[PDB]
Amino acid sequence: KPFTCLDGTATIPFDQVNDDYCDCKDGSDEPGTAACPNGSFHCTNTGYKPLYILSSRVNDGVCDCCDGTDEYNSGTVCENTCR
Amino acid sequence: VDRSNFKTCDESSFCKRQRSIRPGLSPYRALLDTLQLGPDALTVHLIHEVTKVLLVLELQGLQKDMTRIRIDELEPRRPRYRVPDVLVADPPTARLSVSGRDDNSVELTVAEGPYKIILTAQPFRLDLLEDRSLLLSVNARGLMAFEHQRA
Amino acid sequence: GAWEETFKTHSDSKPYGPTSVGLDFSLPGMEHVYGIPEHADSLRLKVTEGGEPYRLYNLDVFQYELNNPMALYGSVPVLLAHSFHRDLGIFWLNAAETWVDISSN
Amino acid sequence: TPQTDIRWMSESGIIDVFLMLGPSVFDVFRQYASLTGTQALPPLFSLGYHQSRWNYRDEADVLEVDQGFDDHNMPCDVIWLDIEHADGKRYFTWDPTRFPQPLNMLEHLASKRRKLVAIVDPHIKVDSGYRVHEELRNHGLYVKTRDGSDYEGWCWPGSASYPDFTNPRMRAWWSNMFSFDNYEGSAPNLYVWNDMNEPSVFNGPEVTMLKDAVHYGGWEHRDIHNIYGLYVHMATADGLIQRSGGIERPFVLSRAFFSGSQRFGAVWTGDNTAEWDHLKISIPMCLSLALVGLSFCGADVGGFFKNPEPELLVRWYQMGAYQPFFRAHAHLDTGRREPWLLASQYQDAIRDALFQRYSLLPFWYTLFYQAHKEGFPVMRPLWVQYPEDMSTFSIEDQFMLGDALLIHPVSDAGAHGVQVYLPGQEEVWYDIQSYQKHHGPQTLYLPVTLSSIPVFQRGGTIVPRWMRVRRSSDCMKDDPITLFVALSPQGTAQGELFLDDGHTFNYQTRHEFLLRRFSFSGSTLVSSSADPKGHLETPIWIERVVIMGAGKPAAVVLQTKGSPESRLSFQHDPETSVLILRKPGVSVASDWSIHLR
Ligand SMILES: NNNc1ccc(NCCOC(=O)NCCN[C@H]2C[C@](O)(CO)[C@@H](O)[C@H](O)[C@H]2O)c([N+](=O)[O-])c1
Ligand SMILES: [Ca+2]
Ligand SMILES: [Ca+2]
Repeated sequence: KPFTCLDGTATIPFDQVNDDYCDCKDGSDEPGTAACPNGSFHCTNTGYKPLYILSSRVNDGVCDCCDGTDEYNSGTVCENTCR
Repeated sequence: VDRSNFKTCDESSFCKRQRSIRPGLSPYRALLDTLQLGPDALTVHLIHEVTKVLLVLELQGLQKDMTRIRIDELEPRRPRYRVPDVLVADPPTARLSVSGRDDNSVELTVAEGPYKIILTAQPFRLDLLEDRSLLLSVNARGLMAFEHQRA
Repeated sequence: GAWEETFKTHSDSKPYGPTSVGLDFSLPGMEHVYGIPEHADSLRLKVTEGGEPYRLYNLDVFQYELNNPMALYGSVPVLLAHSFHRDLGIFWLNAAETWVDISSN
Repeated sequence: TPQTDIRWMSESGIIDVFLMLGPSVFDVFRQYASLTGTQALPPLFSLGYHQSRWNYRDEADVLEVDQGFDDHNMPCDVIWLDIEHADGKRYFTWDPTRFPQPLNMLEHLASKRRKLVAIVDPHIKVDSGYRVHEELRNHGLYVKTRDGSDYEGWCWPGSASYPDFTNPRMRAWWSNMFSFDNYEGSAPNLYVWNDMNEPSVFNGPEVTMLKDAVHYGGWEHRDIHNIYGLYVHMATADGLIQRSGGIERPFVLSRAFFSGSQRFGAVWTGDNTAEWDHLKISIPMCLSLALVGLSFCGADVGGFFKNPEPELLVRWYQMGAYQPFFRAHAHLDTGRREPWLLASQYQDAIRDALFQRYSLLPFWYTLFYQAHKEGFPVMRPLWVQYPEDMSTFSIEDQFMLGDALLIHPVSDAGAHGVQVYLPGQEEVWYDIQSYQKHHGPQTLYLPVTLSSIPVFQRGGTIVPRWMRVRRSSDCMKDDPITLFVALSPQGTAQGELFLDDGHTFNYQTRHEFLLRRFSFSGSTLVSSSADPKGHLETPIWIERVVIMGAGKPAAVVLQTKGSPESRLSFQHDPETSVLILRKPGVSVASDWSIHLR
């Protein structure tokens, strides 16, 4: 099955979701990467308040989420500070 | 800005003295009898015809098609300043050759050409050429001025 | 002012007297010259015949103004000459207060 | 027949002049660089955006400024600390109330991957409780008067003495003072600003030192004046190198300078004013410095004195975003003008200017590597690229970056358009915002709005960009590259890209760098090595190719050494003749070719 851009504009193959290249005008094909300029990254932050951050702050070396999940391949190790 | 805080040329005594020398016949002349060609430079004495002050011209052709002109007093009472630490190296030189001569002139060739330097003895003057094309002249308006160190 | 010299309230004992040096250069075929910062002035340097020479003397000028040859904070005594046919440069290696006159023929 | 005569008149020293015979202006650049050296390669962060004023008031203010950039989605690499951060203008100190924990402040900035710059001026407060003063007095390292006493003048801390930076023992003392043990509270992300190093002396003649003050070797101050500031710059830069064990590249901004200052960092045009004509004159001033080897130049964005109207501040950000040293700065008595303090329409224009600058960092970095290696200026007058076009010989409301980008910033209030001179016979230029192609030579009337920065890419060039703008350059320096190929009329283009770790001398001591040549001809884009000595471990890859002036191919084929041939998808706009190649996915360290069939 393919993936439909959330705004409804376009449809892309399944393997272009989170493939580190921006294929969707609303950025909805890259929820887990820094590839889209207008995307967002969801931080569950169990034990605190969930948070959305800019896609440009995924793997930027800076700890943006208390659970540390925005930094998963950057060389910065973020400790969990949600308490 | 408060301009009166800063000297104009007329308020700078050495600038006033120098700038009052207007284009004309230079009193400096090169003593071709003192000419010496060396490993790195041509040196020749210069003299002020009125004051008889003796200067030394050190003329060098450099690698990468540059010329260096240095002029200092022949027998100074105290050493004059030479700017240190700005040049990253002692610039590599090219050999100078006398390739022409008359009573009032020496033509020098930088390495094997095409750059040539014509030293005129009286009045002192330098002309820089690529082959036969004049690139630039030195002291052509006769404005060279060198205040020697007095007592 | 050739030896002991005063400007406003400040005195220069000038123990070594007049020691200034100067030399002129002619650039046949060149109508445009550039360089010798720092001046709040146009890129193409102006003729100085009717006014002040360009001054090279690192100075702190409070609220400096535009289009004039007063010396500002830095001094690079290097002048570039450009024409359709050639480019030349003059590098005047001197660390003392320096004035530069520019004239056309 | 025409001729120009030049006359130099100097107070002392010998006559010492170099004639640099060209014949091209690039020959002159090479000739002069062989004499006085080349532009020091800036650490990458220093080519980002710098946020400064006189003064951020305390550690909390600095951290609020840092957080303001992130809360308003604006990039910034450095926040600056002017003279009020020290203890009563005793340099190398910290105000004990407002900056009690400088290491913790620097650690918080490091956690945002940002840097700090602290000001250190060369005048030393005459104060027996001030250790710097006591050491310099005891070791006889101050400029002296003829009677042998230490010279004393007036500057920011009141009565002050002046270290003899012409003395190599003083420069070594100064350099060692930047060690992390000596400069307590400093850290590797703290860099330095040397100001007032003409030297400025408030009660001296012409606001500087007496001509008959006496320096090392007995030389008078009149003999050495114009290299005093250069020596300050040099000794500080050496201090930043030495404190790291010789590994880290320095960053030092200096106000005073001389021939050779390009070896030690950046300069700026001093205390300008928040006025439209001061915005305009930043171009000829930095161009005059560029021509004589000082490529790392800029002017205070917004003007130091007075308060700029919002439209002027926007235009100054757009101007500064395309000049080498990019710093906003302001006088003590001005209103706060951090860019998010403006109404939203001005904020958005400023944010767009910042994004354009950060996206162009690979381009800026490569131009500065070329300056460092060759001596070629980064920012250039049009006549340097068009030496036979006599109508360019005086242009100073436009400039080029390298040979690829032509910039005409808006510099008039309420402007509806600009007149852009596009030079070059049989040359084409691409409006990088609309992709509209224009033939040279012509004067183009370009309508503008508040958001406009008139920028054109030259046909035949390839400009590399980081299209993923992050909060600072450290965050971006492992990100993939987008290549912008501007086709010549002959269907060709070329460009380079320099990459390294972004901050050390390893490119030089270990040849740990990459220099790539990108070239387009026929219907094939090729990446090859422009210097085989350079190798680098890097995750940077090519994520996108944007080709302007291209027709729609039938298929796109990528070949990489070590991989099978693969197909790329693409998008083409027939109206703009712009071809976008999707995700090549190839390492920037690899040879590769893309063929358009
Ligand atoms: N003990 N001192 N007494 C004293 C007290 C006040 C005053 N009047 C105000 C001076 O007027 C200015 O503001 N000049 C611009 C200085 N700009 C410098 C420095 C700096 O402002 C701060 O480091 C940087 O931010 C700038 O970038 C850099 O270029 C004077 N005076 O003699 O004028 C003397
Ligand atoms: Ca995708
Ligand atoms: Ca992050």
